[PDB]
Amino acid sequence: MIDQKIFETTLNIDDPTNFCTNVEAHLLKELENIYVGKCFKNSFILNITGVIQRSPCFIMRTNNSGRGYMHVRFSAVVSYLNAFDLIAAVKIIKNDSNIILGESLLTEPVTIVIPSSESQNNVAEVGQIVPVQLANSSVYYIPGRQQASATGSIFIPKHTFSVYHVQEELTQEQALNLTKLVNIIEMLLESRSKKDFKQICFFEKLYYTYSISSDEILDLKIWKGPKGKEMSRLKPCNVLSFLYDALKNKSSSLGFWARPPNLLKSSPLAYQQDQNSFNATELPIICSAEVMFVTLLKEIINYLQFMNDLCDTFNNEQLIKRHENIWMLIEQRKIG
Amino acid sequence: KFVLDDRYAVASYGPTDALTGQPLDGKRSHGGLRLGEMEHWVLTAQGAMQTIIEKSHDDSDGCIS
Repeated sequence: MIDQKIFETTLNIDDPTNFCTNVEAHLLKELENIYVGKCFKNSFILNITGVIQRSPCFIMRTNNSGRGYMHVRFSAVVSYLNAFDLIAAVKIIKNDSNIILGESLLTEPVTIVIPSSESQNNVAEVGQIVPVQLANSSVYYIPGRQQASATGSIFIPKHTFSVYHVQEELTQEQALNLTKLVNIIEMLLESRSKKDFKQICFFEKLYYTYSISSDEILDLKIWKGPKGKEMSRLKPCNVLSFLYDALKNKSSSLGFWARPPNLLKSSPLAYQQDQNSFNATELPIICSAEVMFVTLLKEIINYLQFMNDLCDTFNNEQLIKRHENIWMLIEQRKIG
Repeated sequence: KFVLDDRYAVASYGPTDALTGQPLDGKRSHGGLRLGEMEHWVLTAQGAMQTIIEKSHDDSDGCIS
């Protein structure tokens, strides 16, 4: 996701005398011209925030030109894409020759290769914006390329889930590291609040594993959305409230944290079970509170961003008309 | 011994060795003249390093690796 990173490089200056007249402006211009819009150090550079440090404009010894060089350390905004990230807008340039691939249409350029093995991948047609989830493989940020390279498949909500066991109680003073992320999710939810609720409902029931047309809406001041199924009549807890409980310093972090497929993914709610009440598709992972909480927060942020991007990019009913066949793929795959 | 046979002058461009990339040896090959390690010692003693760059990098083999 969008993040702040610090790089350090060396810039060659062809005309040091003219360069030194306005060093800050010229350095910023050179950094923007060279690094913005390219993959560097496993990260895609979006813009240059500033120059943290720099060095005097030295003069090249080895060559006989008067050119100089400057060591510059700069802080920039970069986009890093993990595994399982959801990309709402992906245009398929060429679905042919038993290979598929599409380019992202968001703030983070990506070239995703979609295999022809899956039937859903074959069904998609060119010139069609089809939502996509990146595969478990890491994203390949080849240096110098203007877009990342990855492999993905059309997002089909999968029924298998995982259960996480917390053996260590809540980490103390790491709640601030978690709070850094609760801020990001809060910003995402504020952004989601602006757009219409009907489109959000449409996409949520499209991508809800257990499709519910009941129109029953769970209402949470930060988040509002159609309600799902109830498992064992258990009560989920809002992640934001539990994090806010950091002031109390007691949060019952040990309990098994899990989010069942019914529980809306964008919703901050998650179920806490003293025992393995949730069915374990895989043995509950033995992980610390840090690992779990970061994981759940990342998943919810990914889903919230997916939903906002879906609502924004499909803002036209006719585009939805074209992509209703993709919607039919998702609906046919959906079970309950 | 005739002066016309002994004299030699060469400009920037000419045949170059395939392996080291340096000018071919001697006048018979139409290549450059040699600045042995004694000439390099003398130039180093005089502190003439821009001259050394000009002769051993630009005029001789020189590359950005």
